Amino acid sequence: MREIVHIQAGQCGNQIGAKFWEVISDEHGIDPTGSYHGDSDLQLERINVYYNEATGNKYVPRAILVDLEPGTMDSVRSGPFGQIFRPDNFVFGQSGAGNNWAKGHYTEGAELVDSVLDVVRKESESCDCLQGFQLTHSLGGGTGSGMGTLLISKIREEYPDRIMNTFSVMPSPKVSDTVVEPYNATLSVHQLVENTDETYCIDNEALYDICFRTLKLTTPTYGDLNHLVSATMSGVTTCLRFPGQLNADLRKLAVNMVPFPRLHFFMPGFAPLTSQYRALTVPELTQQMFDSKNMMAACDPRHGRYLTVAAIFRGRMSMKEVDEQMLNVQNKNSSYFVEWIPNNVKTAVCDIPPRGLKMSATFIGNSTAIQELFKRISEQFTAMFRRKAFLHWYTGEGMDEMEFTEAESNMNDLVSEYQQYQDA
Amino acid sequence: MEVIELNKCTSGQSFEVILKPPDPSLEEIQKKLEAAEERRKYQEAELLKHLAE
Amino acid sequence: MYTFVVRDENSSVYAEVSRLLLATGQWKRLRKDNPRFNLMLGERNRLPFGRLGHEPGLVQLVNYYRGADKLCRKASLVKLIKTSPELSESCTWFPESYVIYPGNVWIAKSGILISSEAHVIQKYLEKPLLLEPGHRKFDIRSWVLVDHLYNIYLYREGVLRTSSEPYNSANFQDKTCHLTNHCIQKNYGRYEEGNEMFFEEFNQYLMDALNTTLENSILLQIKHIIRSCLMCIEPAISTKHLHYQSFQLFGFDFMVDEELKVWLIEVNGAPACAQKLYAELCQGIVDVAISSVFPLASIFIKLHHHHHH
Amino acid sequence: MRECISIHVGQAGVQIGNACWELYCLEHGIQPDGQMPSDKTIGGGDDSFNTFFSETGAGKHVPRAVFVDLEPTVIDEVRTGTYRQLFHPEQLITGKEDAANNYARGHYTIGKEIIDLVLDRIRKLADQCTGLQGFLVFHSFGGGTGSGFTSLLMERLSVDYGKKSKLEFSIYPAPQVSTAVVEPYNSILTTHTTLEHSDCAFMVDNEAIYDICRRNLDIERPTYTNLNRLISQIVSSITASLRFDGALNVDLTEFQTNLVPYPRIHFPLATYAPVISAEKAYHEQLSVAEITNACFEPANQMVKCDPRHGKYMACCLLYRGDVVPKDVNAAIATIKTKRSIQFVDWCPTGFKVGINYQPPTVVPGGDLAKVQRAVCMLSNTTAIAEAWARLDHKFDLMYAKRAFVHWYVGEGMEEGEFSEAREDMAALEKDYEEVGV
Ligand SMILES: CC(C)(C)c1nc[nH]c1/C=c1\[nH]c(=O)/c(=C/c2cccc(C(=O)c3ccccc3)c2)[nH]c1=O
Ligand SMILES: Nc1nc2c(ncn2[C@@H]2O[C@H](COP(=O)(O)OP(=O)(O)OP(=O)(O)O)[C@@H](O)[C@H]2O)c(=O)[nH]1
Ligand SMILES: Nc1ncnc2c1ncn2[C@@H]1O[C@H](COP(=O)(O)OP(=O)(O)CP(=O)(O)O)[C@@H](O)[C@H]1O
Ligand SMILES: Nc1nc2c(ncn2[C@@H]2O[C@H](COP(=O)(O)OP(=O)(O)O)[C@@H](O)[C@H]2O)c(=O)[nH]1
Ligand SMILES: [Ca+2]
Ligand SMILES: [Ca+2]
Ligand SMILES: [Mg+2]
Ligand SMILES: [Mg+2]
Repeated sequence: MREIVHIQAGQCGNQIGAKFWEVISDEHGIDPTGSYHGDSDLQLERINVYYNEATGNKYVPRAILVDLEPGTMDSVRSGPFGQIFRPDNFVFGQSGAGNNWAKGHYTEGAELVDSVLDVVRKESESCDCLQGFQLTHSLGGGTGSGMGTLLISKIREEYPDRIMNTFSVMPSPKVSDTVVEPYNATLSVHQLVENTDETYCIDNEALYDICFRTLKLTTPTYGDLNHLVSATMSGVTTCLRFPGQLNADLRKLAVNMVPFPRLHFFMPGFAPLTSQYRALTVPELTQQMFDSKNMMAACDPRHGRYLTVAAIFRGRMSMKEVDEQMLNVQNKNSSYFVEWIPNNVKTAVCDIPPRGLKMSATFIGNSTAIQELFKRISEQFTAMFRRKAFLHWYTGEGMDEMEFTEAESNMNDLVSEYQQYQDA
Repeated sequence: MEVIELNKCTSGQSFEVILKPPDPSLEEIQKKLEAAEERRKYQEAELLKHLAE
Repeated sequence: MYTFVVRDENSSVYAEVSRLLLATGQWKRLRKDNPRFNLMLGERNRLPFGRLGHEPGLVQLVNYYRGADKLCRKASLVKLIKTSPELSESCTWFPESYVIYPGNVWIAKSGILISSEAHVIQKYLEKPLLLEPGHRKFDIRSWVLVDHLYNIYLYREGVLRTSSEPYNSANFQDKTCHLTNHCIQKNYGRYEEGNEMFFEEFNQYLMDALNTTLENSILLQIKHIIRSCLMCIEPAISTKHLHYQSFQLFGFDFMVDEELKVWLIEVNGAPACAQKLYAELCQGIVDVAISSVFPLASIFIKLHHHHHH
Repeated sequence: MRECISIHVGQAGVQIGNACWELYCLEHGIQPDGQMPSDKTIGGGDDSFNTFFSETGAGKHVPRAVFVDLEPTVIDEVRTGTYRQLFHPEQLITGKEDAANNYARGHYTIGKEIIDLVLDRIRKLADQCTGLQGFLVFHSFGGGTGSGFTSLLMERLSVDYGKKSKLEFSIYPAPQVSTAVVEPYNSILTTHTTLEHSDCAFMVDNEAIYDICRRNLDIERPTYTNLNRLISQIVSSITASLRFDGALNVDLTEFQTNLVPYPRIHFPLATYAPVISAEKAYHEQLSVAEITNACFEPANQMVKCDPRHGKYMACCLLYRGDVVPKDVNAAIATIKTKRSIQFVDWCPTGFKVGINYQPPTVVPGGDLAKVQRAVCMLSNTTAIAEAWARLDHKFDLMYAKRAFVHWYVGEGMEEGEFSEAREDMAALEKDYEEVGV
């Protein structure tokens, strides 16, 4: 289990998806044309996880770029690291999805899905040992949301034993393209509850607040939001992209993070938040990454309880000081960590730091407080759905109101399920 | 405290000192490995049946 | 900010320690089954000592010494005394006792039988010291705190748990004059409040009536018995070098005879304090047992003697 | 003599195997290539070291070892490391995809597709044996492979080799060096299914080895390399009687006779002294009295627990270095009067002593200093049940909520196997209480 297959779907999916390949390609010493120009052998030791090797010793990302319109995929190819991607893996329709889940899942995206799967099969075939699939998308638009979850369902049919993880960007009125986002998100959440092993709930509400309140950016662009997302995507892939004596694949990590199958929606975090000169001390990284203000999902962890935590520290620091600080927050805030999963906070350290920071920490929290995210989207949904508002866009593509009622019910069940373990 | 059964040799010695006196078959294993594979294959069938709907 | 748990709800002593800890701002209480504690105020029966000292980055302390039941049950106390050479069968301060499983007066106990006909059968003290005016029996209770370093701290305040009924040699069935317990009395409180004579008054009586002191006539023998008992078991229970640490409060029960000789009756592992003395003792348990191990931002007398021979 | 096959299962098993075989080579003067100059019978023999090594016509000394892991990366390091020539490729067996810390995946799913191959590679070693004693099995309680596959192997080895003895070297899980959260499940599952198939098992709590490395070696944050080199000293101590001339613990059957009167209660406590830092400039060498006395300090035990509150069924002192019987008897005499050593009524209160005059060998550039004399005490005490109580408590907490259970069921396992396995353990804890109170 070494090779991961990456799929990025829709505008958001391809935007954060591009930023991922930019950040890690720098970290592995790969230039915009795919040639290695590093120095440490640690940069090439597990390069096979995300890159295929080509003739002339070129490295090509194991990446598939999906969209229902060309606009954003033309922008990726023009962008800084656009040339590195395999041309055959650019799979795109023409008519778009108009921020419509139904178009993505049932009509327009149905027409394009099989050709995306042929490319997935092409990449999966020449994989010594495929550990799983990772996906980037938003849940609020049409393509990444509707088509991305259709793909996820298809991938599970053909590869039912492989791990499926997502970075799923959640919609928010604060950073909002259209009024129908809650509809699209609710339909998508139900897909993710059934068909993924881990979903990193990137909340645009939270990313905006971090940019506004804690970074002093008055008018945050999607670039400012995506900078925070890319640091976290780098963070959660560190322990697969490098050593250091940790012998874990996606399944092993999944086994240790997911105590119940439907409850696999994580609350990511990062320290320090940037947009520096003084490196942070280990106590600062620890207190910052556990702070609500640094959470990428707009939930208050004091309103729930942690099922599991993972934390991956980067940089040259004392592993003794890390153990001590991690034990310090647990033993001084032990009410918020469930007592019925002993030793639920686990930690790793990686010597290679990311570009620009002398030391950092990525936080992966499986907390029952994530119900607040789902409650918020459920309230936005019902506000419209009780008057059947904007439904004609969906019934026009063949959907019944029944399917909305079902999805509403599935998400309120998820919320109830989280509430169960918060009181246990 | 009696020092009994002293045995010596060129690489060492040993003694005792007393301070005071007073499985299933190859059928059943291959059977229940395969019964777990039935449940594994029935669960995968239930999934591919669900995804077919 | 240190953490503790409370697994004995009955304990009147550690209720007050629970309260005194909380009202500093530096001790947070946790749920009964939370494993991430600094301090365990534990149950009486089946305290899980095997689970202590295995939580990384937490110095763990418990308020019971494992193995200390061998001093506190009557059956095992008698067997400890007859088997340890440091105490021996020729022990001058323990009544002659025998074990049989379920002046020639005896007492049976573990429902109490005082007779010559007929658990442990113990020699009955036929001629005890009798306080006047009253002509009445008593027993002395001393509280002893053994900390994590095995310092043996005797609390300066003890108490005489008095009988109110005149002592009778012929009449054994009437329990109120022979058995001197607090529950059995409740003439309940004729001579002193709740049948409790404290050390200031009892010293004064010995001075006035017998021309001697509590310190000389009695307390020297109490200090000898406490120290001899606990140093005997030190190897079996000491938590020095151990992955968790223990302290414990003991209640030693004594009888002083007519010739001013002190006798050990029972040692108590989960003792209750007298009403007046809770505030001072329970503060003393915090300073010496708990705060020594977990420092924040003398009422005891230390029992040590190194005679050379 | 009679041959012994070592089996190393999972990461923990393999990396501890490496350490032990590295050590065994230094002890017998065998070199990385496999040549042993001091051996004069070329191409064969029935010396004591031949119980652990076979010979070839070219003069190579080859471990009676099989390394098994469900993924290649750890055993790959044995194929490319300092002792690569030592092992025949057929001894090093690897799958592609690991057990993901899932007992059920190691036992049922991935176990099934590799069990017959491994037994075949074991049979290739058993056929080079004129009189096989049995097996030394090295693994973790916490890993999916270490727990799951080991228990399947141990079931089959009883069928294929019913006459032979099976010893375990078992790494008991410690949160301070484990990233697995489900180890309590894996440990109980594999203990339950392995119990009737194991004659004697030596548990090593990673917590204890870790603190011995901190306290006595001055290592700030101990690695697996630190822990393993120390573990292999203990293992060597235990196996030395099988590899050297002597009269105590000469075969695998004698470990069961000397240490295990009550078959289910086959978990002897190992205590080891002295552990001394090579970086320590001035070290005053410790005597027979001081190191024998150190065998009754909890801080030197392989599992932290309190022998004082418990009872002994058997005790064995294995000394290495400058030791003579009368110094041992004098040390035991002092210690009986100071410490609380209570035996069960039906067993004789006494010690079987084994001395080998060769002082412990230390790995060059290692953490351990050379010492004039060392000891490993092997005592079967009911106090070790403390480790079962801790493990069972953790199990109960998680299992009450069915936390993580779906991962096990998804690999074909039935929920009932959890409570069934837990009940065996409940009985085991009860068996220890009857004997010891
Ligand atoms: C701290 C440590 C190692 C002891 C530990 N202890 C428990 N857990 C851990 C750590 C992790 N556990 C995971 O399960 C994990 C999953 C993972 C890995 C890579 C990628 C993606 C992913 O969804 C994605 C999808 C699209 C684009 C980018 C990323 C998820 N990453 C971790 O860092
Ligand atoms: N002492 C010691 N313990 C180890 C070593 N490697 C892993 N462990 C411990 O073993 C447990 C994890 O099991 P592993 O042996 O890594 O797992 P595995 O048997 O390889 O099986 P899977 O990885 O689940 O397929 C944890 O408690 C680790 O602390 C080692 O080299 N030495
Ligand atoms: N050998 C003896 N001689 C004289 N009186 C005795 C005696 N043994 C017991 N007693 C009396 O009986 C009373 C109660 O008995 P004992 O002290 O053995 O049990 P107990 O449990 O009631 C004390 P506690 O509950 O305070 O620990 C004592 O207060 C004492 O006065
Ligand atoms: N964080 C982030 N969110 C985005 C980005 N682009 C779009 N979104 C969000 O995604 C949703 C719109 O989906 P989009 O990906 O544009 O639609 P699609 O192309 O049809 O899949 C809205 O909720 C937007 O707030 C981006 O680059 N970054
Ligand atoms: Ca069309
Ligand atoms: Ca030979
Ligand atoms: Mg858009
Ligand atoms: Mg492994």
